[PDB]
Amino acid sequence: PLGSVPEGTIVSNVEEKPGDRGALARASGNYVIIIGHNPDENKTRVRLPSGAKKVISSDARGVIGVIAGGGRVDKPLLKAGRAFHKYRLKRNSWPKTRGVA
Amino acid sequence: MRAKWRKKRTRRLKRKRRKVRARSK
Amino acid sequence: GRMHSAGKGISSSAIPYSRNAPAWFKLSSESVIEQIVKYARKGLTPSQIGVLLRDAHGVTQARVITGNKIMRILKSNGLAPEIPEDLYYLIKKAVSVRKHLERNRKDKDAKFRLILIESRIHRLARYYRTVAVLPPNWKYESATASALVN
Amino acid sequence: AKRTKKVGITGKYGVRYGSSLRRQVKKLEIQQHARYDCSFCGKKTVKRGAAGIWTCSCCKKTVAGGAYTVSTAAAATVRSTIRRLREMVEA
Amino acid sequence: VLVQDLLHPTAASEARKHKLKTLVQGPRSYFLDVKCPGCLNITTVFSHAQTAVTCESCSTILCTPTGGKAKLSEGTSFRRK
Amino acid sequence: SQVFGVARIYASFNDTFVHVTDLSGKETIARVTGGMKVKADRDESSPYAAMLAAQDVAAKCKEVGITAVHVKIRATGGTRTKTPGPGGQAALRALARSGLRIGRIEDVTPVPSDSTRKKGGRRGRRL
Amino acid sequence: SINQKLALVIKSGKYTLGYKSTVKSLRQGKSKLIIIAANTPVLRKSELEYYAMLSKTKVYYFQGGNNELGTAVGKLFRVGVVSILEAGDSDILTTLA
Amino acid sequence: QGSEDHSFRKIKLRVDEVQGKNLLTNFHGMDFTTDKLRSMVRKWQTLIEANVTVKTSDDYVLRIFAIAFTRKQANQVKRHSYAQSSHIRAIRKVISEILTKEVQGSTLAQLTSKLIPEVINKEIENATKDIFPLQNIHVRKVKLLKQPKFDVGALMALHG
Amino acid sequence: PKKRASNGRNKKGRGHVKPVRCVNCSKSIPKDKAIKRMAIRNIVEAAAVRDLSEASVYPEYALPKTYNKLHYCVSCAIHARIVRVRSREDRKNRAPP
RNA sequence: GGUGAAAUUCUUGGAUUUAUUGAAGACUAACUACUGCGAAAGCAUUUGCCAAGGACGUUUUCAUUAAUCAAGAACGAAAGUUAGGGGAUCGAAGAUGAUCAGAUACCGUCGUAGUCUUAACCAUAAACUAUGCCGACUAGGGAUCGGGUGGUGUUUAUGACCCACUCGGCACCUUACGAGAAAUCAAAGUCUUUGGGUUCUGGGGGGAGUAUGGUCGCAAGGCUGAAACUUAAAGGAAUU
Ligand SMILES: [Zn+2]
Ligand SMILES: [Zn+2]
Ligand SMILES: [Zn+2]
Repeated sequence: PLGSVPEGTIVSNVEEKPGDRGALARASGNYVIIIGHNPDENKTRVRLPSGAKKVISSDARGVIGVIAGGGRVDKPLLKAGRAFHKYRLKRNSWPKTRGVA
Repeated sequence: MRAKWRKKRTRRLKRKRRKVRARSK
Repeated sequence: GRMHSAGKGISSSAIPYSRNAPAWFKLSSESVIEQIVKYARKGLTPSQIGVLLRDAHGVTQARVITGNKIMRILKSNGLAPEIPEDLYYLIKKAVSVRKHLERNRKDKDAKFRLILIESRIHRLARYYRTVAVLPPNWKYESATASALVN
Repeated sequence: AKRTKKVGITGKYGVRYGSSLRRQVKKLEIQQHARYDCSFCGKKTVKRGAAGIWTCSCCKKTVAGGAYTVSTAAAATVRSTIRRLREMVEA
Repeated sequence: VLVQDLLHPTAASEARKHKLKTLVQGPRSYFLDVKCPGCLNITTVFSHAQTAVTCESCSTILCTPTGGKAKLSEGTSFRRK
Repeated sequence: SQVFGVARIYASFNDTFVHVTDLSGKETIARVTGGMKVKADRDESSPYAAMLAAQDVAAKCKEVGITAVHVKIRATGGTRTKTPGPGGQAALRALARSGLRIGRIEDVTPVPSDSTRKKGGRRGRRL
Repeated sequence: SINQKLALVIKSGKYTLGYKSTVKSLRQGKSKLIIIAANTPVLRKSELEYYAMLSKTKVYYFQGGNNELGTAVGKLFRVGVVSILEAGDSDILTTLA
Repeated sequence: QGSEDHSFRKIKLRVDEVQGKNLLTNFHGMDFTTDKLRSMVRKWQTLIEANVTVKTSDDYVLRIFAIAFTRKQANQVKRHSYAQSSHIRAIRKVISEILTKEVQGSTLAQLTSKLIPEVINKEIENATKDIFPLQNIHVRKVKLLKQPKFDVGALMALHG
Repeated sequence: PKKRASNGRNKKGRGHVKPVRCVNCSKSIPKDKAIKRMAIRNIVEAAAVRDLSEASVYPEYALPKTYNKLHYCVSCAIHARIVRVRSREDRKNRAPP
């Protein structure tokens, strides 16, 4: 839990409400930074990977360290086919045609 | 002038002898 | 002129003037042939044997105790190596630093001297080929260095 | 002979796709196809399994690493930062 | 200074000279007798020594090498021989 | 016999702060600026406009119980430009008017073990 | 600096290399002062130092691993664990502790 | 104290618990004042710094320092008076033996009592005879890291 | 011409050291070049301390003095500090009196 | 806040000063100097590891192994470039308050790329000591770092300090009857009393590091690089 860590550590896969079984920092290679405690009023502050902050309670769970598999956005999809192979596993949201058409 | 800005004028015309003399076939 | 760094000093030796010397010593050469070959069962580092007797015994130079230098002494009784005395140490310095260069690899300052000292490896090699103390065309490359220096 | 001058792996693609869309790729898959130092034996027997899985052919150990390495750049600073933290509570 | 006698100098110049720049150059080191405090035999160790050579039976200490002169540092003597 | 406040003036350039506090720190008393007393904005560095600031600061503190004080001055401080100006020499005499009880007058201008380089460009703010 | 101290063990006396030849020796007491790497699998880091506690010999933990003990003995391949049989002229067996 | 010529060695005091309208502070550490250091600096001399982390009887893990300048000795002709610069990394480990070896040990009722009459500086007079005797050496800072928790028990030794 | 022997900056045989910046104009100058001076002042005015510090129990406590080291530059020194020129053959001393 | 004055901005949404603190990145002040290491650009917090380098001691060892280098190579501050990371401070582009007849110039507040690093890149700078390397001679002194020697020296066997030295460094001072057009110089001296080796470069200024190609670089750009035509001085030094 996030009261058994002291300040400055670098956690991920924590849960919003205690019992959620992991809801944030689940993606391929991110992290939530602890940005300040308070012993009383048992709600810790954090640092979310986009620009927002958040206050959650100390009974939230959480794994330590950044998620593996990250840093994959750097290579281009670079042809049509191995972009089509990517979406075919996930959902039908591709090709997205345009609105002036 | 100063020879720092005589050199700046004679370096940004080498992007004009290189450009418009090239496509002019 | 030091040829690689900008020193100018003279930190060297100065042999005495006398040839016949030193008018105190005991029995001459005929106990001192093998008295150095006795130690030379330890290898050995051949130019070092002049200085390990000297600080302990009166041996002062090879001109005094016998009438020969310690290449012509040591070779005749079947001891002297193939690559005898300095180029064995000079490529030993070459093979030592290239092991350091396969690790950290950012040393632009320290592989500078490996292009510098290997200009010394070739130079003493093709002196030794010119006088044919080492046979000519001398296959030398640092791939098989540790099988050559050992 | 020498096969190709500066194309390298991207002769696979050929004339298409542009320059910088092939330059930025080819630096990265030499960190993907090629082997590494398996730290549980020392020998060079680890290659890619999947998207971030780096198994070893001997030793049967799989390392969950980055997408094109076994330890990334952001992965380097966290492992130092953790044993920063283990000696404000232990030592 | 306009005149000297270079062949016949004084006596206080040679001590102010060096190993390597006298009229006819010679050494400053000198072979030297020490017998051990324990043993009786003399190994001719000289004070401008090297690696710490000692007597052959009881090699306790006879010389310690430094940046300059090695030293006796204990017990018996130095003759000068 | 006495009870000690901490005067601890801040006589930076283009301003002058002064406020007595408890030595606990987290119970301050009545800060007063160069803009409190007189208003022309030329008067941020006059002598007699700097003495009036400590004048209202002093007799307000005796109404609470601050009899003795610990003056411990501060200039601009840090990589901010380190030197005392027209306040610390001048307005400390405006604590002597009360006969108020002083001590320990040296500075707490913080000292950069050089870091996080200054402003004004490399070449400097030429006029 | 024990890396020079291991560099004269081999030229002065007898030894072994590899796992099986070390534990070939500990089962008749002829071994002394087995040397252990650091990235050996910790089963066999303990499976020999258990009986090394029973066969009276002392243990050393070389800080490097398999591919670091190879150059500190002179050979040019991996070596996990070095037993030395006799090092009769060497600065090792008394200089520990 | 009132013994005023200890006008150096500035002290912070940890105020911990209010003992029934008579709150009694606990120990925090030590500083100098911010100019006794600077009133010792001077050109044509050599400097030092050193530090360590160290435990105590409990685990008030703290990080002390030590500063020591260089004396103009007797019969000086030079103005410079600089030390060896290989002995600087021979003094800074022996002094970082004695500032260690008193601590790891040194309860905060006896590390405190050693630190007030500056007993420790007399040891450098007696054990840094090696390379240079010294001029003024002082400890200059102690600051904690790891007070374990509130510790209502052992605070009660400090009272009237 | 070479209007001074060490024309710039008291620097012979090293090339480059670091810059350290001026205080008032904040020009960047290398620290070997422009200006040394210590400026000790005091920290009190004309004190009249016998009744300034009769209030100060633990009497007068300090004779309080501060230290400041400065770094001017070449381009701003002669607009405060009184040299502003020197002649040809008098540029030779180093002690200030 | 801010300067000589004024404001944008931040303000009873509690700022600015304060106190307990954490973080995040860059930077190692004060010592720090006529002082060091490095081939040159450069290199200042602690310790460890790796291999390297100059100096000195030598009554070791080889016996001309050497100097300078066309071609061909390694390193090479800053700004740049490609793609990642962490993005505190400063801060070209930009917006804004003032000044200005005039400000997209100086000043004041914000501020993107950069700054730092990891893989790769161009190879330029006042990359200056405007003084190519090797060698040997020719004035006097005082300091200074490193090594060594010797002093019945001081401090308490050791270290530091003093003294007389010596060798190699960075320089300095006093003068030079020599050299230099002069400023200046222990080398710019041993040169019309005209010869110790060896590499490179320059011939009046502009046109012009331009054009044409060659050639390297992904790019900015680099190395090699003329001519037509034009004009009688541009320059160096010190005097009033
Ligand atoms: Zn494995
Ligand atoms: Zn012996
Ligand atoms: Zn300035």
